[PDB]
Amino acid sequence: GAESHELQDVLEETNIPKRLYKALSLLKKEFELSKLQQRLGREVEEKIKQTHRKYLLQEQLKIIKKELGLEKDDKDAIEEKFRERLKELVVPKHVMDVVDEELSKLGLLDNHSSEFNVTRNYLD
Amino acid sequence: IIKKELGLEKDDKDAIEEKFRERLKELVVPKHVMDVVDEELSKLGLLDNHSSEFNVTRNYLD
Repeated sequence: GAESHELQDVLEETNIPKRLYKALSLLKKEFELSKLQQRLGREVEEKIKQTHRKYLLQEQLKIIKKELGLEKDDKDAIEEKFRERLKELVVPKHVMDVVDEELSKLGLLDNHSSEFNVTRNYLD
Repeated sequence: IIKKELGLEKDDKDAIEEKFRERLKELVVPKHVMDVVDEELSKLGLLDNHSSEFNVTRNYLD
């Protein structure tokens, strides 16, 4: 891929050895350039894989933490809390199914949603 | 195994939980507010700092 100047220089050479060696050297320079060109992108590949792998080790220890560190708390635990809170009470049946429906909603409702907070407040 | 894995990435923590705990330590704090703050702090820790409910929860704590 040498510039036309290099090709002209090769042509000017009359001796066969001179032109052959010049052509070989030009070929290896053009290979150097092109391999730099492609190496930039392949190095991007390597960087993104490296960061993903580091995040994957972080993720392994973070899953173990989720089991232990976060304890998987609040996974519909308020439902059981209120179940026990209502356990001692001799509660009617219509309000029993109302509480069951509210619990199903709350499990379906996302914790962040203000509707979820209002549902928890009403159930309280 | 857990503690060595964490040691691989040991350094972390912003320490707001314990900050409010020590803030209330001096005061003779009623049990009602203590349990309410415990529930609020459990909701906070189980929620990411980004979530707006996290900010509202922290404001309630303050």
